Amino acid sequence: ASVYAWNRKRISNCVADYSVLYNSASFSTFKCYGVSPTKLNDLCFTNVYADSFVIRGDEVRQIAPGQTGKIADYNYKLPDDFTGCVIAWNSNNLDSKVGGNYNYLYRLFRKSNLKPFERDISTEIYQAGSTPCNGVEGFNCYFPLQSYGFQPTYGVGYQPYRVVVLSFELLHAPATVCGPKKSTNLVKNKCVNFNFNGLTGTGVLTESNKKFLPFQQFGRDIADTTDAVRDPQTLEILDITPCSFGGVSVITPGTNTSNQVAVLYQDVNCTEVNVFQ
Amino acid sequence: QCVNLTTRTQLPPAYTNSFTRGVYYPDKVFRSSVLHSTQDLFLPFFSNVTWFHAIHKRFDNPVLPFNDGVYFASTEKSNIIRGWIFGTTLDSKTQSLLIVNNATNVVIKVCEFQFCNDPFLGVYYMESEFRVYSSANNCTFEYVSQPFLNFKNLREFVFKNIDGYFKIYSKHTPINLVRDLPQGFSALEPLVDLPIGINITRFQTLLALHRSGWTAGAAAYYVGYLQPRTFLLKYNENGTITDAVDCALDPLSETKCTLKSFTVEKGIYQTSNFRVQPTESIVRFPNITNLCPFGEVFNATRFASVYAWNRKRISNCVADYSVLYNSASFSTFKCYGVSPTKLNDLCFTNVYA
Amino acid sequence: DSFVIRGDEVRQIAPGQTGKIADYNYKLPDDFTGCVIAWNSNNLDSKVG
Amino acid sequence: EVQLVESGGGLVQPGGSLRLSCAASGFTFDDYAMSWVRQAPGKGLEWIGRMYNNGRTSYNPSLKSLVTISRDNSKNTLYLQMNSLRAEDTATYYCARDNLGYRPSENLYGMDVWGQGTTVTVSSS
Amino acid sequence: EVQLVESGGGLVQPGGSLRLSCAASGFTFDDYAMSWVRQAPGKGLEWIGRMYNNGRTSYNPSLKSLVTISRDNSKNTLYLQMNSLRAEDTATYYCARDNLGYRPSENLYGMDVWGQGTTVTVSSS
Ligand SMILES: *[C@@H]1O[C@H](CO)[C@@H](O[C@@H]2O[C@H](CO)[C@@H](O)[C@H](O)[C@H]2NC(C)=O)[C@H](O)[C@H]1NC(C)=O
Ligand SMILES: *[C@@H]1O[C@H](CO)[C@@H](O)[C@H](O)[C@H]1NC(C)=O
Ligand SMILES: *[C@@H]1O[C@H](CO)[C@@H](O)[C@H](O)[C@H]1NC(C)=O
Ligand SMILES: *[C@@H]1O[C@H](CO)[C@@H](O)[C@H](O)[C@H]1NC(C)=O
Ligand SMILES: *[C@@H]1O[C@H](CO)[C@@H](O)[C@H](O)[C@H]1NC(C)=O
Ligand SMILES: *[C@@H]1O[C@H](CO)[C@@H](O)[C@H](O)[C@H]1NC(C)=O
Ligand SMILES: *[C@@H]1O[C@H](CO)[C@@H](O)[C@H](O)[C@H]1NC(C)=O
Ligand SMILES: *[C@@H]1O[C@H](CO)[C@@H](O)[C@H](O)[C@H]1NC(C)=O
Ligand SMILES: *[C@@H]1O[C@H](CO)[C@@H](O)[C@H](O)[C@H]1NC(C)=O
Repeated sequence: ASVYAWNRKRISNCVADYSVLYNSASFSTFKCYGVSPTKLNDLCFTNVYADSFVIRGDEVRQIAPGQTGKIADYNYKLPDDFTGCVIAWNSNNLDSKVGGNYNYLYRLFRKSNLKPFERDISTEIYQAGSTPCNGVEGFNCYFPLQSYGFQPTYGVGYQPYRVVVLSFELLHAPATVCGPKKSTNLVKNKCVNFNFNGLTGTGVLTESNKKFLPFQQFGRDIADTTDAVRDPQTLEILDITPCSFGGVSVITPGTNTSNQVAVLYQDVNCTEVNVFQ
Repeated sequence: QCVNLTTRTQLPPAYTNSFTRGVYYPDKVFRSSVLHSTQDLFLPFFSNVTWFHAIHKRFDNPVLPFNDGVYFASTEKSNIIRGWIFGTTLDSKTQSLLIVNNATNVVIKVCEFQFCNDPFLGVYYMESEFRVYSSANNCTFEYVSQPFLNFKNLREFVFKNIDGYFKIYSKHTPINLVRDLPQGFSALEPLVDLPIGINITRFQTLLALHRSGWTAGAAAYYVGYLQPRTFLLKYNENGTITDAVDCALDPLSETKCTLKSFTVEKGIYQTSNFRVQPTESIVRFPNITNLCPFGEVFNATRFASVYAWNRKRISNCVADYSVLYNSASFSTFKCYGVSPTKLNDLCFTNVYA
Repeated sequence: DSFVIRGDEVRQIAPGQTGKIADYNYKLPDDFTGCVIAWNSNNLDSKVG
Repeated sequence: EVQLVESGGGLVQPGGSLRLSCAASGFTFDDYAMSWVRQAPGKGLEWIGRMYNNGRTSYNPSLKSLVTISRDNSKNTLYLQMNSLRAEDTATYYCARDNLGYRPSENLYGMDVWGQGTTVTVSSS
Repeated sequence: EVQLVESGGGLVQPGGSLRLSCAASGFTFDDYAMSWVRQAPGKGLEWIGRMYNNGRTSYNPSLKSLVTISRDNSKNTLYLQMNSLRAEDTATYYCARDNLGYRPSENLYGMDVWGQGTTVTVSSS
């Protein structure tokens, strides 16, 4: 697509292998924000969106949070809190013709800056002067979309770059997009490490009496730690009790007297560790 | 196809009380037996909610603002309310959002519809009449889903538009109250999040005619507006929001907001601070004396030749460039490196004429 | 440490970088102390074929 | 040096056709918008039309029926094929480049470089 | 457009030599790895060999004794000089580029563009 009319595709209900994209040498720009690129296969994502367009070579700097320019302000705005990856690569052999490829256009003029992830395809005549256009071109009245002149002889920076922006939401809804890690069996009533949809932790998994609403995946306690979780394969609720922690106190006489010690496990029953309760 | 409805009866829209309605779940996280404070676009408690009727001859499809968000309540029987229209100009110039629920399925489309002045559905006494738009040329988003839907049914919806995301929250309530909004509390579950990415400032309710002219079936809906504010929500042992506190409604609930509790012990509690908002701006700058002698330069009797061009230093004076740029005497006025209207806002050194 | 890389891969000779050169050829530690010096050698290391 | 030279003006009969040129030097039309503007003896500059870099043409809506703006990018020149020249079509025709870039001040016409313009008169002989 | 054209197949006597071509268009061999693969009528694709950009050759170790892969970078073409063609050397010979840079699909054969392939048969006449 053009950048003013950037295409958005929903990615859902699939397993995404980002190791074949990040390790590919085809992409000249690969900038991830709010997530590490090597941690992508270990997370599960909800609401994955792929925005695709073609921009100029030196305008790839403007596809980032907090940038200013014609592309950021008038064509494609990213939020300051953006999480996702911006992937760009040179497409001079595909999107340039010898006379000039004019199929890619950008919005040069607008009355106000775009909101984040807002698309403007309106083609009203812009007023760059004092006299109103009344929808008709004239002095200081222009068509707002101008086309790139894409030729193969142009230097790098005036050459077309195909830009795909991936956008994720991190672990707040039930997730439909996951990396290729295989699932193991579900083990309950034991102190185990757990990885539920990219949510890592350590605890004991027990059957829960809580009834989650269908838009809810996990539950948080006072300290915003996940104390209840829904298993993504069999839709059941599990309490996550933290693995048993007990303060250890070393009862001793002086080392001048003896080296014998006793140990106290505070608030710990004797069957979960000269035994005295 | 468009049809003007010319048998309406003129009547102003009504107003009533919101009570404690419009509360939705702020996130998708389960919470139990907790008091959670959240700051979001909420409907204020006991607010002035606008009331529109469909009765026979009332048929209320006006043009309403969207503002920051819309709470939409519906006291409905026999299925007259069918969907909504969102947009800015509601024509083919801009891009508009269609949500409909016809006799088969729920359709959401983001297209440049050339909307009718009176968009409607129709039931013949079966649905065989649909006049909402005359064209649809450039469509970016389509989404076909399940059916969302004495007055017997209560429909609450919350429409929000943040960062190109349209959040729709919904709640369905069995009621048996005749005329007005029931007084009670019901937290709205999230229904759908749509990546529409369009500007929305105006919206339309879509109704359905009954034909046997036209007849309007008995229905009533309510429009309220969301404001950014803080609620203290109470989550019970079952994870359901059972009560809420508006933190800026009255000083008692503001004390409940400050103490993070729904019960307040007897005493005095410093809860807030009274401040007096500034009303005007007063800028006082000293007398504009010692004007620069531009009258001695432009209105001089003799001027120099170009090979022997005269140079005059202008310094230690206040220069009014607004009388030069707005003067119609000068045929050429070309400024380089500085805008002519920004000249009075700058201070200059080494001025030469 | 001396080697020859591509012109646009000099970005990857830094602590914490990823790429074919950093991950598969020459890894710098995150606690690296020292100086990375690079210069164009097109007149020395390029032939016409 | 960026310089616009027009040619092709002169006497022309009523109801005929006359082709005008805007042979440009110092710049090419692959990245610039180009405009045609007329000038009556008793009136101001009246905008005729505009050629974009992608080939898009816009015209004066009171003058669309009888003007045509085309390019010849191989010869980097602009063409204006006018037909049915009447008495009010007597004008001095300037060809100018549009300023879509940085403008140092407010321009009434929005042109960064102008042409010398060619004069066309319509009469009996 | 990236397009691989092979030529040189046909009838060939037992024990002779036959030279095949992979005249390529749309890309050059200065930065790409190129492979030759055969195809029996009753068996699958069998990899014959690979030419790298630096001139490095690798072959099928059951087929090293009778194949030779060479380049002609001036004519951007690949050559395959096969000798001592027997009955089982009847094959349709594809020339393909190796997709070293990217793996869009999990390709079993690991090639992104193929050739049409040329057919070679070995018999009495
Ligand atoms: C229904 O009524 C509306 C309001 O009068 C009509 O909209 C107007 O139609 C005329 C016809 O050309 C236009 O000149 C006006 O500009 C329209 N008004 C607005 C505000 O745009 C509408 O056309 C009527 N429906 C039908 C089918 O005639
Ligand atoms: C959205 O529309 C309103 C009115 O139609 C306008 O004032 C506002 O600037 C628009 N927003 C953007 C980002 O263009
Ligand atoms: C697969 O997962 C779905 C929901 O994610 C569940 O309904 C189904 O029972 C699961 N099947 C198996 C074999 O685990
Ligand atoms: C609601 O608004 C109307 C006019 O906007 C006003 O007359 C009415 O008094 C308001 N109701 C309340 C309860 O303030
Ligand atoms: C409801 O709308 C959809 C979308 O256009 C359409 O396919 C379907 O036929 C409609 N059903 C009825 C009963 O109008
Ligand atoms: C919108 O539709 C009109 C008419 O169908 C078309 O000319 C225009 O190119 C379209 N715009 C986009 C961005 O598709
Ligand atoms: C919570 O649910 C239980 C059944 O699981 C029910 O007995 C109890 O009354 C409920 N409490 C509230 C406050 O709804
Ligand atoms: C020059 O004289 C004219 C004549 O009216 C006057 O209006 C103008 O203010 C004078 N110029 C200046 C700079 O004072
Ligand atoms: C990628 O596209 C090219 C041409 O569009 C095609 O030849 C190639 O097979 C495609 N690759 C895959 C893996 O589909």
